Amino acid sequence: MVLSEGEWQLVLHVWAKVEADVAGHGQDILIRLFKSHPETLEKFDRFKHLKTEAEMKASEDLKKWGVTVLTALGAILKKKGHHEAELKPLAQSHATKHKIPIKYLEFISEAIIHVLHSRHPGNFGADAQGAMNKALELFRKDIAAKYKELGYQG
Ligand code: HEM
Repeated sequence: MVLSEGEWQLVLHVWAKVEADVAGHGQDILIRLFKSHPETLEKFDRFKHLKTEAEMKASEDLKKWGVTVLTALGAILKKKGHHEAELKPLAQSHATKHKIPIKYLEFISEAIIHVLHSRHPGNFGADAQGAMNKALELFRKDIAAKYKELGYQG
């Protein structure tokens, strides 16, 4: 839960690359999530009728939601762990409305790592991977704690 300064800078350095193309990274990540863990697709009534990869690729709406998701994540990462304010609304909606278990957040964490490797063969190596994994694990543990604070089991 306590990352080094150097680890946070690895996280934010690669995130700067994500921010050069938020929608593309976002679409890539959701497509990867749905492919690797198809049960997650059922959480999205708006996407569950995209039945092939050609269909997912062509979904402009999916790109837009990629932006929605990554924009929230980016703001969280930039807080370097001091993300209580950002987690409040997100835990509320994800615990009580969307009903996303923490395990699904582990699934999307894996998709994020995968896409960062795919998109950044030059500057997302072992150290950057380790750092990003720590940052995403912190997010998951803290949001799990917030679910519980709200009275919910993630
Ligand atoms: C990094 C992890 C995630 C972030 C930062 C994130 C962020 C967001 C944001 C900002 C919204 C819109 C505002 C809101 O309702 O809170 C949203 C909506 C939503 N999210 Fe998440 N999300 C994440 C992971 C997931 C995962 C893994 C799933 C399902 C497997 C999921 C399911 C949904 C659904 C179903 C909605 C509403 C979609 C709709 O209204 O059509 N989220 N998310």
